[PDB]
Amino acid sequence: SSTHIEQFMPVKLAQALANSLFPELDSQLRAGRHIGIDDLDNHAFLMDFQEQLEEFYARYNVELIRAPEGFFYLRPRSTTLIPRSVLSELDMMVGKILCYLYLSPERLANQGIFTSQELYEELISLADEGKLMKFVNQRSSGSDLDKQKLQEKVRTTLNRLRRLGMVYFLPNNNNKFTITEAVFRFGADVRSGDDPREIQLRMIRDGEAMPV
Amino acid sequence: FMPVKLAQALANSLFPELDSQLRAGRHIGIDDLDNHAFLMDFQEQLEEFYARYNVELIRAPEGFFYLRPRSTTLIPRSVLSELDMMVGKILCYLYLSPERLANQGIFTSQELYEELISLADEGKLMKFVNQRSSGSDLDKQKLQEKVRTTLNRLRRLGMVYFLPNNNNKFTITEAVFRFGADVRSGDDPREIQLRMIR
Amino acid sequence: RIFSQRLRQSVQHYFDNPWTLTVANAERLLDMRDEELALRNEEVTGELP
Amino acid sequence: IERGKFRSLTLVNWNGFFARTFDLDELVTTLSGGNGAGKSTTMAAFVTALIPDLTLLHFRNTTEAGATSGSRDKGLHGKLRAGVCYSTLDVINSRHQRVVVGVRLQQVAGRDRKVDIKPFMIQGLPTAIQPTQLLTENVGERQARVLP
Amino acid sequence: FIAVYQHLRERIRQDIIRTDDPVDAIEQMEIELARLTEELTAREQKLAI
Ligand SMILES: Nc1ncnc2c1ncn2[C@@H]1O[C@H](COP(=O)(O)OP(=O)(O)OP(=O)(O)O)[C@@H](O)[C@H]1O
Ligand SMILES: [Mg+2]
Repeated sequence: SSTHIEQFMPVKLAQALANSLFPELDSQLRAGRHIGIDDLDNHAFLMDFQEQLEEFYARYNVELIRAPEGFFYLRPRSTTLIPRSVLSELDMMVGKILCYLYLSPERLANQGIFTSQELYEELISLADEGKLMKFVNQRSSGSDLDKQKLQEKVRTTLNRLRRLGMVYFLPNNNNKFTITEAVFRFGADVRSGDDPREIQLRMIRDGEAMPV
Repeated sequence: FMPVKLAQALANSLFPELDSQLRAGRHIGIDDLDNHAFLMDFQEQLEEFYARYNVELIRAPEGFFYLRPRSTTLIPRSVLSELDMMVGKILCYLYLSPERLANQGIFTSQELYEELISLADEGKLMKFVNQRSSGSDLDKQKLQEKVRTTLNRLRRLGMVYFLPNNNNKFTITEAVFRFGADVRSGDDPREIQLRMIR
Repeated sequence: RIFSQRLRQSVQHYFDNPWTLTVANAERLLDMRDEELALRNEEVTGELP
Repeated sequence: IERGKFRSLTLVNWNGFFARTFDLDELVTTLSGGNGAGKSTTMAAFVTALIPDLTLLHFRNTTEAGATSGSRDKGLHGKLRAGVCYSTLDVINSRHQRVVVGVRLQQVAGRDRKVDIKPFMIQGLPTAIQPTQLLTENVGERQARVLP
Repeated sequence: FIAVYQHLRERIRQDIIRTDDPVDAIEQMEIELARLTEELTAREQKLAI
């Protein structure tokens, strides 16, 4: 009959949009936040109405995507109604290191709690320290002032990742934090044992990643 | 459940776009025929929809629509520069009576440049560029640059419409009144606008 | 012993093919800068009832 | 136990009231007068004084009651005059303590019809002091002035 | 067919399941399922008391 919700919208979609959780979630999602398993409320909500949300957001020319690890996020198309941006290479270095830290069974005994110093120590253990220092300053040659500047840039970028939902600080101590599964997106270039060039091409074609 | 007319409104094809614009802070004037008509038709429900975000949907007395965030806003907030307000107030002044005969609604960047320069105090100008600056060519150039920049910002707001060509000539919309002064019985708009500018 | 090689070599050689992820970065809501609050002072007077 | 009571309500520099004090009753207080006399305004001043939360305050007409309107104007600004304004309550505590609660109201200059609120409280005031006199200064020949 | 396999290979979740062979991955997944079921049984027993 006329004047009936079904004329304009599916009942389940209207039911979802009327929920008290939606505005928060919407706001966040648009801002680029990733949603993992720990924030139950949100995650559960997402799960319950997945297809309706996907269909909804489609209107905007944006894909609501679900990674295999169980985390949701937004990927805009070329014709997107919502702006799209890219992360910095330092963010990538910290991202891939946070990923290796999550996997490491050697540190699993910490129960997920890591310290900025441990992250920094792992990073310098693997990457080329003196060549990476070039991004901090063109004249960097291992001076302590420059080493402290690097540490502060790391602290800063880490704080940005926290806002993206990739890491959670402790309630009372800011020198310590916990990881989430959303970090696995930094491994998108190697999860399949194939030619790196072809993988990279595939990713840029899918809109996952841009070059610099 | 959900009110039937609200579901109808947000089902409309025009909603996503307008939503996007609104959230950005854009002002909808009488110029945007379809968007303005849509808001006129579904205001009673859109106000409720956006109240869920702790954001207010206001229709100005002149006729244009816009969003005002509360302290508790669910939408990330951003704020304008001093220079921004300066310029805005300027444009509000230029929405004058002799304007009709002077320019037929179409201005140029130079009009605003020179008006800005002429009407403002030096000190605040300096404050806008850098306090150490002193009446130098380069300073003026940078000021010009900033002017252009801010103007573009404003165009994003919908305050000013650029004529479709590469040159910098534009027309002022009614929504610029948001910058304007308080009006009291019998007060002359020119005088009160200048009084705030001073 | 599957990912150790897989991921370490990626970090070690990243700069030969630097790549960056994409994220939704919706615009912030522009608002008026709050000017210093200016109240109305008039020293009103009147006859007391 | 003796329950507390509201003794009186005072208005200063409201729309139509310069300085007026209503003495409340123990059970019922009635306001009468033709349309536009100022009864609803007195109600609004009381409530304002009670709950200064500006987010909440919304004085619709009695007609259009119950319609959630989101009106552009909450209707408080117009009930105030230029300059400083007050609204205060005198209360007798169950402890037989005299306490004076209130608010300082003031219009905001600018295109938006906004209002400023500053709560305050007074304890231990002597019983002989009236709020009307406490809030005003006698300047000139019986031509008092309000003080910030 | 190749395409199918390629498609699937990316979709693996974490390190303990990194058998690059999808079909091989299946069983691991199912193992997880059983594990999870036991944990759920114990937790609901705790909830009752
Ligand atoms: N916000 C306002 N702006 C301007 N004038 C106002 C405002 N609110 C009330 N007034 C005017 O103040 C006067 C007092 O109005 P008010 O509603 O208090 O009177 P009243 O005696 O309660 O009337 P009624 O019984 O008809 O409601 C009226 O002239 C009304 O028009
Ligand atoms: Mg009335």
